[PDB]
Amino acid sequence: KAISWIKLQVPAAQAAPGAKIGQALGPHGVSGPQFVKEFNERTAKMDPGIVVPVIITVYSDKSFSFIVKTPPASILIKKAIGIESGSKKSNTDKVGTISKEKLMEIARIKMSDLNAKSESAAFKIIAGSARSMGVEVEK
Amino acid sequence: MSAKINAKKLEMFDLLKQFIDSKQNLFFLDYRGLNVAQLTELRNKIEGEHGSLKVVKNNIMKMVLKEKNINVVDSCLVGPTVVVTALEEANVIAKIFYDFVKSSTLKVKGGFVLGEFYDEAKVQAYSKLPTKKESISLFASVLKAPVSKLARTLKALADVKN
Amino acid sequence: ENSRVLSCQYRSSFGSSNARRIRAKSEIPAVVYGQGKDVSHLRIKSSEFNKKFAKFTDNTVLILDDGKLERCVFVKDAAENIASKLIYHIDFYEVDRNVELEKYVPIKLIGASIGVKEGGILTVLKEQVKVRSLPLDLPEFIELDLTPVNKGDSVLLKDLVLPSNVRLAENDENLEVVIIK
Amino acid sequence: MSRIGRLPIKIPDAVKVDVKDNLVIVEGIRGRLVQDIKDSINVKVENGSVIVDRVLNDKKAKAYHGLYRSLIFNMVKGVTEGFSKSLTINGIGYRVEQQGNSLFLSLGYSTQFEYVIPDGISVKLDGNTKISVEGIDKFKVGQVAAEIRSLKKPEPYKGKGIKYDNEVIRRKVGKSGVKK
RNA sequence: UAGAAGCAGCCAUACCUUUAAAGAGUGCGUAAUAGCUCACUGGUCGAGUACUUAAGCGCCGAUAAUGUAACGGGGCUAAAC
Repeated sequence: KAISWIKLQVPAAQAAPGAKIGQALGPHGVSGPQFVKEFNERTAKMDPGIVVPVIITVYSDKSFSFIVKTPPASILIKKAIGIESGSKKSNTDKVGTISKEKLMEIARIKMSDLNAKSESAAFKIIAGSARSMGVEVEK
Repeated sequence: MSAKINAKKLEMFDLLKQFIDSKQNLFFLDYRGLNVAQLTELRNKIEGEHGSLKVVKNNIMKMVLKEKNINVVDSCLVGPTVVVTALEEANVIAKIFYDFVKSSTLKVKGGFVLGEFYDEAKVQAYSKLPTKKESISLFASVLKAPVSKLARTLKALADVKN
Repeated sequence: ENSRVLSCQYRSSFGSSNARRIRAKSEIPAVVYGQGKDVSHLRIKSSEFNKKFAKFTDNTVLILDDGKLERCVFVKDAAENIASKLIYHIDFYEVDRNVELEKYVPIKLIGASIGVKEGGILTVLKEQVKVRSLPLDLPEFIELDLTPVNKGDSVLLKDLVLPSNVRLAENDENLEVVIIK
Repeated sequence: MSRIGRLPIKIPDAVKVDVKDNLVIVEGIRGRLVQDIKDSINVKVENGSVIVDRVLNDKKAKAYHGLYRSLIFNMVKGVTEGFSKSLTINGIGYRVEQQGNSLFLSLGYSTQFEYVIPDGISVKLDGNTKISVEGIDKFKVGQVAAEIRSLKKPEPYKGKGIKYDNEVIRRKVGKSGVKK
């Protein structure tokens, strides 16, 4: 069993054992530098600077298993459509358009962390996230 | 204020009846304390195994089974019980249930395979039992065992004249 | 079909004091006129009227049975005291049960429209539509769902899905009932 | 009325119950308890069980239904299993000790409190900061535990005082919680 | 915004999925989470319950200075309506 469960967001290609990583790793007796090295090794194949979510389970035997899932969907959509800062009035002030093909590709890519059984359902989850961020749905 | 409840209950009964008529084999599991993640993983495993597991109202399920000629002990419906219909791999479903019972507190309260009300012991035996392909492989191995023994004995006897 | 039937019996009191006594006995004085007949003075059970026609409009039509005859009547008027929720007179306009007739009927808007969702402007050009039917089949109100109506879309009168024996009567069939710009 | 008033009363084998002339006697392994029952309610012992009903349907009788059902139930559970309510003494220098049929409490006051224990009730210690009152009557047990708690009611700044074990004390802050 | 991880604050929550059922979260409380709870739904139990409307009597609101002192008194659960 895992003694501690930690959920964090990390900068892909920039995983270092600074204050944040040390605070995350020290509470559960987990090697913060080892976790940072594993995160860098995993996120080398990820976009540099991308905030990849990380779920870490630290057992009683001091071992920690840390998995970096698909990065934030809001971050991925903002990168795709050139969105850096989320539009405040996401209901009216559209920040951009989320293309149908781009949404389908993003949903297929992030289907690992999405619990849907249909590609249409995954694309709908992506589109709902885009609407919540304020991105106008692509027709 | 009661027609709407009647309509919702009728729709639930119809969906449950469709599942019960589509499922060749059925089982009921008491999953009290089975966490959200554990339930999601168990449902994913059942879906991969082709079974459909879902929570069904005890009274509605009992009425539907009484209509459909399912004469099981009501103790199976006693307790929050997810009904899982498996039509192809009953051994696989039982093995998955046993694995969940090992890795969590879920219990296989009742079972119904070929209209046979399987109690705790019968359900455990069925779950430990393997599938049809594995059974064929085991029967083939058992049948070939005498042939392999005879061939080995003949080889040893022939060598013993060296 | 019962829920459109109403039991009455004749009254011969005809006074303010008499009407007050009737309403104390928990009934409603009422009169029926139309079709050139002599006016019929009758009384109605208040509990029955409340139970059945708690939502009556100008276009509601119903059946009066005095045990010996049937009448098809509109609720032409109803004198209501708002403070005490008290009906204290009913006017029933009779019509012929088999004569086609016209009547403006209001619309009821349902659903959330995609256009208004995305920045459309509701403009309810028409609050009612002239329809045509026999009295017993007149629609109380005609429904309209806006959900598929996207931006820059107007609603044609033919687009209104209508009850079975109800038919449009507008001279301008192509006028728009509600627009979303 | 409501289902507690009509819910039947099971009788343990070791426990005997008897009803007569507006009185009930319940004799068990650990003692004997008595109760008055009002005229409007009738109590019956049949088939090793106790049932209660009402001759009338006035609201006094409605309430009495449940009241006497519950009392007789607690009257039977006591004679079989006895009632016990426990307490904890928390705080610097607070102590409790026992001598015979009385308890001595050190609770910060300039006098050491003696406490006569009423008859029919026993007191059990666990070290010098844990108490448990046991007895035949739930009413008496609650009374004693309450009066002991009143000897030094708890406080919210540090949890000091005499608390019911099941109780949860809402807690405030003092100096350093207001830190800016 | 510095934080806002459901709970300073802006916007909707036409955000989807596994859906039994889970709200862009009901409250408590954390700089920020964290943490504890609820709507929500499942099992044990086994009929009325939950919100309102109109009337007949009632409750609190009710509160000055020589002495009970706002039934004439005694008293009255009718000897009240």
